[PDB]
Amino acid sequence: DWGYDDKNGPEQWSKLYPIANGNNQSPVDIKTSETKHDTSLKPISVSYNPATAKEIINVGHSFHVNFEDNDNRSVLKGGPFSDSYRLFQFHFHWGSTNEHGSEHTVDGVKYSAELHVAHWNSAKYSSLAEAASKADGLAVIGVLMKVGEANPKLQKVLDALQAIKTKGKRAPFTNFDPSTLLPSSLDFWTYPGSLTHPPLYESVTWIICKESISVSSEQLAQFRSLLSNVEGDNAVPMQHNNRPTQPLKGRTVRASF
Ligand SMILES: NS(=O)(=O)Oc1ccc(NC(=O)Nc2ccc(Cl)c(C(F)(F)F)c2)cc1
Ligand SMILES: [Zn+2]
Repeated sequence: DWGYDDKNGPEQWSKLYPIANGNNQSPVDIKTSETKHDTSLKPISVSYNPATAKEIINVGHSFHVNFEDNDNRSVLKGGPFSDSYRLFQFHFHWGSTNEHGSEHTVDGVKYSAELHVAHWNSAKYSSLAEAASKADGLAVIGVLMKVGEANPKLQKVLDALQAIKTKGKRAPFTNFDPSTLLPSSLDFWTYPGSLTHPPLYESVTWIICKESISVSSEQLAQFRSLLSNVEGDNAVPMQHNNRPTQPLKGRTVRASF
């Protein structure tokens, strides 16, 4: 039963999930001197319908904000893609202190947290479950979160956490467009990689934003005050859930800028 503690964490994942040591693993350190600018990359186009927001849930190691994905009301297009990708979820990763919480890094610099906006290829596949193990199945936008000014756009999300404090609690979460969380520039890096936790499928085209967004030290504390235990058990704060960076193994990170 995988997690982020010393016994079940990222260094132990390879035992039940050998793909952990694979050739398209994520996250990575983006070295800007080694990126290749690609003129064939189109701008990123997001069009999300706030009516597709459904539910927020505490999953023990993190929390997820899920979207209705029965149709193309909320889609990602452009960049490296020929196909439309359908929004299904956003979530975050964070660390035990402000110094290190992001998953991706840029020129060795660790940020305080990271936003993942996840999508599946509904042009080619019939469901998320089908798309999840396909090399071209998933598209994730990653946004680096730099500790600084409180981010007001995060506040509906953070305000919802009090209703999902312990593992398995879920609550309705509606009328929210997650494009409001994205930076104003959508200049990006792209590379072929993986889910950053088990089952670690190498099915993700990553879109990493060049511009960070802000988060306050107190907003980060709200993440870390979520509880990994079930109600009635001893409180176990969700202190961190970020994977270390993984070897590029010859992959090319492309820049849109
Ligand atoms: N961290 S990451 O890099 O963005 O990766 C993830 C992307 C989405 C999730 N969402 C879940 O609720 N869990 C979840 C669990 C297993 C699988 Cl197979 C998937 C799927 F997306 F592949 F289908 C999603 C979990 C991890
Ligand atoms: Zn993630």
